[PDB]
Amino acid sequence: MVLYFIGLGLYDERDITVKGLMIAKKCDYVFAEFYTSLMAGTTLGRIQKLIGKEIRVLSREDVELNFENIVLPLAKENDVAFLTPGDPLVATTHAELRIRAKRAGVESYVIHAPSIYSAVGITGLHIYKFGKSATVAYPEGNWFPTSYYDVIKENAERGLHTLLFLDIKAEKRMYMTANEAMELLLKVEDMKKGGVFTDDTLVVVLARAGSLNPTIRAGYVKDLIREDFGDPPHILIVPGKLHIVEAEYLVEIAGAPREILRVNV
Amino acid sequence: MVLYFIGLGLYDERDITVKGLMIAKKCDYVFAEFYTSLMAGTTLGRIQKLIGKEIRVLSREDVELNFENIVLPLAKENDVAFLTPGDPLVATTHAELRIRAKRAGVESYVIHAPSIYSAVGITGLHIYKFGKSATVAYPEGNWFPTSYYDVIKENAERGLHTLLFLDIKAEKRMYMTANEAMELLLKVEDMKKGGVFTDDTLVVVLARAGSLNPTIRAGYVKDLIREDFGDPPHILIVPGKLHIVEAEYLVEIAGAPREILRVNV
Ligand SMILES: Nc1ncnc2c1ncn2[C@@H]1O[C@H](CSCC[C@H](N)C(=O)O)[C@@H](O)[C@H]1O
Repeated sequence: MVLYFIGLGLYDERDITVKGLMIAKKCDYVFAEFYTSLMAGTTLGRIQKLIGKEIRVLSREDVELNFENIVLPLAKENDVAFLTPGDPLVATTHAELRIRAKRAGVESYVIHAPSIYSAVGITGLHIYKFGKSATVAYPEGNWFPTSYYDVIKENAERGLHTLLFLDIKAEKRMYMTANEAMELLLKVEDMKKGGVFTDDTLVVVLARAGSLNPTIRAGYVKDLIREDFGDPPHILIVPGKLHIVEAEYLVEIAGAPREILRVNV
Repeated sequence: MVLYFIGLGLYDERDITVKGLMIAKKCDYVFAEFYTSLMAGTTLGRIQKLIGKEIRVLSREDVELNFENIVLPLAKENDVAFLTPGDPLVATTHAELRIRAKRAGVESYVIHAPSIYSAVGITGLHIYKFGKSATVAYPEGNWFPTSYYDVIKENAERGLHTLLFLDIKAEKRMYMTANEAMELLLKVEDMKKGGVFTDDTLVVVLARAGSLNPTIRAGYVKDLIREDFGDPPHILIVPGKLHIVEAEYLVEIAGAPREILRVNV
């Protein structure tokens, strides 16, 4: 009679932690959502096969409006698990569902998994140098989001890197590429003209983190905006000013132009 | 011909991912380091039993000064695994190890696991709101470092949270406690009088993230600086202005005082 929030990891069913697998195997009911992120290297079937249960997938509305009607009831009796891509609380509002659990007299526990937030370390950029993060959202009708642009400006001021989560509309199977995010930003720069993001800005693209062969690329926008980085998910990072070893890693591992070697301290 | 950087996760031997453990079981050689952090919820013996491979442990010098003469040679004619607590490449100096491997003509792959950078999402604080990160270090001799203090100032200044790693003397197994970190910062405040950290500052303490029963506590320094948060390791977080939903979580989950619903929002 408790509820488990269990992360599934970055790419496939194997990025779950052993702790999560053995507990998931012993739960009576298993729920999940696949709208907060995209696990490009697996299927619901493989997850079900690995865990040895039938996973009922929930929609954003089932979760955000009916979590306490669909999932919480069974927890008061049974052991229930709620699976999510990556880490269950990172760049989601699932944390709030812990509070709902509490108000219904249900104990909840969290089992972490590898998250895109810490996986940026594979880019060679010191993770402690990351500043405030932001999400590049798809424009809707007449409304064109731009806050993420200011975030980059603020962090870059301070010499900090900026992590940009990319938008996703899972029900429509839409996953914003880095390419797409770079376009929106040029438009925003063109609209605000702050010299934040231009054809000469250095950016880093990390695609399908968690797989064994993720795409990691660093370079100027003019060069990258049209390059193919493979299937989603992608994220895009706008570094601040670089340490020498960061630049060496970017050149050596991420194929950046050798001349970012030359840092302008 | 292959080197696997495999993360061990947060607290115990089960915090490794299923992908990590299977890859490790198939490696001819397995190395690990416990100088950047320790796994307080387990032992080297229980890690070795779960992997079924003897684990040779490397010191900080072994890694930083002789990675290429201890680990890479073996990786040229065998599959080698290098285990680190948390997520691989989070520790500032580790990414550069991949360059060494490239230089030695060795292929390297990274197998992610849970990191404290993402696992603090369990505190209910929004991840995108975290700013620059820092480490609280012990003063010693004629040296009294205070950069971590300025970090908190610049972050809180911008409404961003500050994640503070506490000093650890890995070899001597000697952890700075959240209590000690608080007093240090109180002492640093008396020095710079910047109005950054005082008895009225609200802070969040996270201990043994990853275990099923972590300790999550939030409150004003004057009430926490002398509270017992249990066994290490401890992580300190000085939040910026809170989103009402964050505050509710800290109150309902981390036992924070009602007062924050109106004072820190
Ligand atoms: N493996 C991966 N590679 C690249 N980007 C990823 C990724 N997994 C998630 N993302 C990024 O993050 C967005 C989802 S945000 C939710 C993140 C999740 N809780 C976690 O802990 O990772 C995606 O739209 C994408 O931009």
